[PDB]
This record gives sequence, structure tokens and C-alpha cells, in this order.
Amino acid sequence: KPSIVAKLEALHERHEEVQALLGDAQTIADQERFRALSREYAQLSDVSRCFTDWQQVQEDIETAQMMLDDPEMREMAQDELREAKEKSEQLEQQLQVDDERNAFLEVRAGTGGDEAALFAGDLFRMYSRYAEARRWRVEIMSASEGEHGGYKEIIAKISGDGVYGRLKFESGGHRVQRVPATESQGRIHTSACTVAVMPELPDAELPDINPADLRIDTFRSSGAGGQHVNTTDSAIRITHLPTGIVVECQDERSQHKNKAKALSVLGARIHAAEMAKRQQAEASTRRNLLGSGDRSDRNRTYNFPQGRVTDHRINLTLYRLDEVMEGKLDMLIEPIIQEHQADQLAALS
Amino acid sequence: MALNLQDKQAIVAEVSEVAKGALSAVVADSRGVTVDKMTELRKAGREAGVYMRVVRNTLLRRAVEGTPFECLKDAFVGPTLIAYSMEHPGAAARLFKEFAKANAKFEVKAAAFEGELIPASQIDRLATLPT
Amino acid sequence: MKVRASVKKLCRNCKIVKRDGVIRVICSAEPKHKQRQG
Amino acid sequence: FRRIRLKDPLKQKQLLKGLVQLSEEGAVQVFRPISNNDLIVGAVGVLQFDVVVARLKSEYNVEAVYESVNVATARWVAKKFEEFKRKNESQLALDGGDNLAYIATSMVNLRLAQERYPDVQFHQTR
Amino acid sequence: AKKVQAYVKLQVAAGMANPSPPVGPALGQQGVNIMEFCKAFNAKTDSIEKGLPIPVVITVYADRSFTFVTKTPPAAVLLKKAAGIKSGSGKPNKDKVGKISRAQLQEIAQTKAADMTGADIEAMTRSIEGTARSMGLVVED
RNA sequence: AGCCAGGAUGUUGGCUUAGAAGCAGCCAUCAUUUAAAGAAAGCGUAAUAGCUCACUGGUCGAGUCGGCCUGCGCGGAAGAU
Ligand SMILES: [Mg+2]
Ligand SMILES: [Mg+2]
Ligand SMILES: [Mg+2]
Ligand SMILES: [Zn+2]
Repeated sequence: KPSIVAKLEALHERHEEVQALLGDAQTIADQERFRALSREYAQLSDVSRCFTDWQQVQEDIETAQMMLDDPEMREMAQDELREAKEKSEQLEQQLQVDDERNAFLEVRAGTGGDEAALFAGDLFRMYSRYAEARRWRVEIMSASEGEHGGYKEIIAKISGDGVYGRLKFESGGHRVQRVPATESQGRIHTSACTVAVMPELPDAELPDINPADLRIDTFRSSGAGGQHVNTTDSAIRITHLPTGIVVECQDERSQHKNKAKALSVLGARIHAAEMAKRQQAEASTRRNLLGSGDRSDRNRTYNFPQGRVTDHRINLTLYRLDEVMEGKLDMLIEPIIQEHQADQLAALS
Repeated sequence: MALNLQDKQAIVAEVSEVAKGALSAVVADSRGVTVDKMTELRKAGREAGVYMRVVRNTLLRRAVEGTPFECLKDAFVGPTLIAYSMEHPGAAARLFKEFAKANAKFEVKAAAFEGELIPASQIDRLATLPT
Repeated sequence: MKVRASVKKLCRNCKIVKRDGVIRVICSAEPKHKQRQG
Repeated sequence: FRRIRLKDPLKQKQLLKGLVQLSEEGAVQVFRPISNNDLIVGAVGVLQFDVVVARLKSEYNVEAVYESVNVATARWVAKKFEEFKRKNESQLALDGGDNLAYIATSMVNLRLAQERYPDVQFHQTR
Repeated sequence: AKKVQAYVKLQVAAGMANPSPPVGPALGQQGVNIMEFCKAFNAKTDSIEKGLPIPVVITVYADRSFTFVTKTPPAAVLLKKAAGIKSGSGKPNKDKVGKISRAQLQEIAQTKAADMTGADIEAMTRSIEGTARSMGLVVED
């Protein structure tokens, strides 16, 4: 327990204080608060139970190491064995949790130019190998080639059962330091690539032309039509009550044709007013997720001279770069998921 | 409801009991409780078993139809709800008088200590049962 | 009071009465059930 | 308890002056938390909260609309106190008399704050 | 007899008093004290077993003093360890979860025959296997 | 039809969910004493508790309960000198 130990201790303290809070008969008077406490109590309880058991095992471990005149080896060996087993059990029982839908992966080049393209190719190959050694499905949607190397931007759609819950943490910016392929000398260069992972979502259109929420006004036309146009109601105006769009027609002589044309134009406008809203929402989300490639706002770093991959979110450094680049990045993901779930449990104020 | 068929069954099963029975009492417990009635029957049956024909079928021509053999003068129990209780083992058993302790046990209503009249008894308590 | 062309008994306490040639429903339990035919 | 903040945050000095003077006057105590320096006025009843803004506008020239910070039952308090002070820091505040107080959330969430320590935690100042 | 005045007929597994939400608020709005069950409710359960769920009643008079009496555990949990499976059914008609033989139904009868009404021990078992039938246990011959 | 009384015993049912205890929904729907009593038809709680009904015993003293084939009527039914 490098860092999660403090959070879990605070979590145990919260469990104790909610124990206290559920025995006063005054917080029982209101029902929203009591319902919320009863809901949040369960995960608090089981995680705190496991953590207290591990704490007791650890204080047993600390004891009996400063003792002589007896063969301490076997009992401390079995103690640390059961300690590690309990730790693994707690990890697997509180890491997971919902959202398990397929994903869209778009990775593009940042600082560096012709070498950010090469690193984008390498990064996409890593992700594709990880997807393949999971029996997931990967298909390419959009690709822009990178002249000297891989892709300036590659947008693929990864399909499986639980893709998002694993690949949602791979978003942001990634930094690489290495001697590039496009270098005449032996200088070491720094560059970055931006990754966005988004969920795939339904787009069920609805024919928002319900004839029960329309105000239809018929009246006389304006213009040159002689005696017939004067004594006839051949002009239409339709008002959509919720949205507020008003469209009117006086193009044709017949009322029915005017009504049909104006209704169709109203439908087109109400459809565009939805597309041109979800598009901006999605663009804003992708912009705020993608970051900005500047080799200074990054989520993890790869160093080929030292063969080291480091994650700055959790300050985790590993010297297994050559394994990671082949698609074994499940050891870069499990700590992130564990600590984020601990945080999500914490955020219950 | 019972048709004309099992009305015979309510008689044929019942008639055989006054023949082989002994001193029996009645009780007009218009307000009893099933938890009390669970203890009333099952304590009195606990002594021997299912030997109680303690059923409640006291219509003026549904329990009297079992009378013309024995307990002839007891047929005047036609009015408001009562409950027979028979004993085959033990003549003049507590079944008349073990209602008396039930009377003190939230059954103030016990048909006024009458019982049946084989020896031509009266409205009085017979608590005698030699051991 | 429900004014409708089809009046029915809803609960077990509703009744059908004719008052001056007009059919109507009344129940003592739920005042939401009283109706007249019109 | 409620939190007080004004409409032109360039007039903080006059707010502090008015609050300390009106705290001298009667029963309107003032608290400043160890963090994020947001004033909290603690009165004895609701109308004090009204008359305070009324005067603070009439005599001074600040408006000072209110907030709804959740808090109840502030309690006043060598190394024995220092260690607790550094341990539980986000819930400790200075008065207008530069004393120290433990801003809890609820009395139930205060007993556990005193069940763990040998600190008197008396409230009514000397 | 004293009917329901201000009390409730429930309580959680008796092995430990465990002033948890399953038992805390159950008497929370009735007042009294929760921890003092230990010297009144855990000493008695120290005889039988720890953690088995048994029912009691928490009959309380307006004096804020609690009087309570235990009884035999429910057949729902008593047909788990004897049945050999902790959990239970919930699709009993389509599929069954466990097995049970008439050997051990009567053996738990006397442990429950204290108040379970019945003509004899055998007839008490009909109700036991009736509740067992809907729990997904298979009758074993 | 009215009117008195009972309307219960091991499901604080696993399944589910913070609690679903007869009554949110998913599955079964047996069994004990019965004179009868649903492993629940409705109301009412956060969940209980609580109030009715299904069924039954007693009083009263005899007619009562829905359908089918048919004659005539009632509502549904609001306009401009
Ligand atoms: Mg023309
Ligand atoms: Mg100044
Ligand atoms: Mg007509
Ligand atoms: Zn009605």
C-alpha cells in the first residue's frame, strides 16, 4: 500500500462516523438523509472490514521480527503469504465498481511533426495489440497518413464487451523522449501525441412533428391573384409550441400544398436544430478531453534511453517499457482503476 | 357451503362419538381467539391425542341429529353457538371441569357449567375425578 | 361529479339510483365515484 | 450560523472593520476559518442576522449578502494541543478575539471529535 | 396480554450485537440504548452459536426499558447449513439449487417444536418440506 | 339481505434491492390446528404497525339470485330575425 493506505484509513474513519450517525433518532427523522446513509453504508462496510483485517495482519507482521532465540522463518513466511493473498483479494473485490459499451479511439500527433506521426503509429499498434489479446474487435474508420511514418490522426472504433471501462483512462496526452528516425545526428528529442477515448452512443431520432403541439393559422395571401385570392384562406403558418420555430407558406394556390410544404420545412428545421446542438456538445467534450499537444501537459511519459514508462497521475514508474509497447499495458491500468474507485468511494459528502 | 352430501358426513362422523364417549360439556364462546383456541384444544388433546371430537356444528338440526342415541336431554343446546367436546378414555373426565380453569383463563363464557346429563345432572360443577 | 354518457359501478359501495328521470351513481366511501349521465 | 460576503470584493477592509466593531457591541461573534478566509457570523437568533446587514449598510457602505454554511456548536479550546491542531486543521477557526474554535458539522460529528482527545473544549469564553 | 405498544418484532443475527444499520435504526426511533444489548443479548447467544440469525421480540413499555425474549431460528436459515448451501433458490420451478433427505428434517423439528404447532413430529415435517420445496431443495431418497 | 364474533400458527420468505415482512417486480403458491381463514382482493407506512375483504359459527324467519328469447319507453342529444 504505497498511497491508498491513507485514503482507506480515512474511509474506515468515515465508516465509524456513519456508524455513529445512524443511531441518534434525529437524523432518522428526515428520510432523504437516512436513505442516502443506508445506501452508502454497504461499500464502506465491506471495504473497511477488509482494510482492518489487513491492518491487523500488518501489525502482526511488524511484531516477531525483533525477536531472537527462535526460528521465526516459517510463521512470518506464512503471515506475509496470507497478507499478500488478502491484499490481492481486496484489490479484486474493490477495484471494479454500469458502463461497458464500445469505444471510439482517436489518436493524433502533437509536438514533433514527422516524428509525432511515428509515435502515433507505435501507440496505435500498442492499443490494437492489447485489443487483439482480448478477443475484442477493432476496425479503422478514418486515417490520415504521416508522410514519413505512421498516422497524423487515426480514428478507430473498438468493439467488445467492457471496452470503455478499461480504455477510458487512456485519454489526454502522452510524451515520448527518444532519438527519432527522422534525425541525421544522435540528438534526443521530446514529442507528444493526444489521445481521446469516447463512448459510442445511440442516436435514436424522433419525429418531433406531433400534431398535438402545433398552432396552425390559415389566412388570406398577399400579392397579385385577382378576385379569387381575395376571398380565400390559402396561406399557412405553423408554430411549434415547445421549440418555438414558426414557418409560413404562401407559395402555391392550394391550402393543402402550402400546409404540406411548410410542415416539411418545419421538420427539416427542427431536425437541424438538434444535429447542430449535439455536434457542438461533442466538439466541446472532445476539445476538453484531448488536451493540447505541448509536451508539458501529459498523462504519461516513455523514455527509450532508460527503458522506463512513468504515469504522472499516480506517480508510478516502471522499467518494463519493452513489454508495454507490445501491448501489455494492463499493468499501467489496474492501479489507476483501483485508486479512482477509492476516490469515487471517498466523494460521498 | 356444504351441500346435502357432507351434511351426512358431519353427522355420521359425529354420531359415533356420543356412543362411545363420556361426560361432555359445551361452551358459548362467541368471542374466542384462535391463539387461545389453539391452546384450548391442543392442551386438552395433549393428554391422549386426536381423541377430541371438539367440532363446532351446533345448528338446531345439525348437532341435534347426532343426539337421539345418547345425551337426549342435552339436545336443548340448540340456541346460540356452542362447542361439543368428547372423551373416550376416562369417564367423567376433566373435560367438563378443565373448561373451568379455561373460564378463569380469558374464557369467562363457558355455557354456565352445565355439561351433559347421563346421571341427570344440573347447572352445576362436577370437579371430581379420582386418582 | 363525472358527467359522461357511460356510468358504471366502480367500487363495491357504488349504487345506481334514478332521480327525476336521470341515472346517477353515488357511493359513501370515495367521493371520486359519484357520476351523472349526460 | 450563516456566511457573509459582499457585492464588491474590493471592500473587504471595511467589512472587517464593521464586523469587529459590531462584535464589540453585542452578541454577533465572528469566525475566520484556518483556510479560505471566509467570514462566518454567529448570532444568537435570526433577527440579529437582519439587523447586522441593516446597520452594516446604514452606517458603513457594504451590502454583504448571506450564504448557508452548515455548522453547529462552535467550541473553544504545549505540544498536546499542537498535535491535535495539526492533525485536524480544516475545522479550526479564529474568532474576532483571536481565540481558537472547533467548527464541527453536527453534535454527533462533534462527540467523536472530543471522544478521541483529552481536551476540555469549553465554549463560553472567560 | 400486552399488544404492540411501541415495539417491533425483529432483530439481526444474535452472535454479536453489531449496532449496524440492520439493527441500529430498527430501535433508533424507539429510544433506549443499543450497546447494552451485549450484556443482555450476546450472553444468551454465546450458548448456541455466533452469527446464526434467530428471531426475538423487543417489547418495550413507555418507561423506555426494553424486555425481550428469544426463540428458535427460522427454517429459512435452518435449512441452509443442514442443507449444506448458504444461499437459496429464486427460480425453484425451473431449476433447483440443492438436495435434502427426509433424514434430517425431523432432526431440526424438536429444535423448532418448542412453538411450531403440529399434531406430531412427522406432521410438523410436512410444513418443513413445504417451505423447503419453494427454497429449491430437492428431496433426496 | 341485515346484525353479533373469528378472520389464525414456522415467510424480521432465499430470489432481489439500503427495506420489501400478505400487498413495487421477478419464481413457486405447500403445509399445522381448523368452523373457516388467500403463502393474499383492496386501503395505509421508509419498512413495520394499523383498517377492510375473501371464508366460517350464532340471531331472524322465508323465498331469493343471475342469465336467454321478446313489445314499448329513458340518457347519450349544442346555433345563429
Ligand atoms: Mg395576373
Ligand atoms: Mg482603505
Ligand atoms: Mg333515443
Ligand atoms: Zn364508489
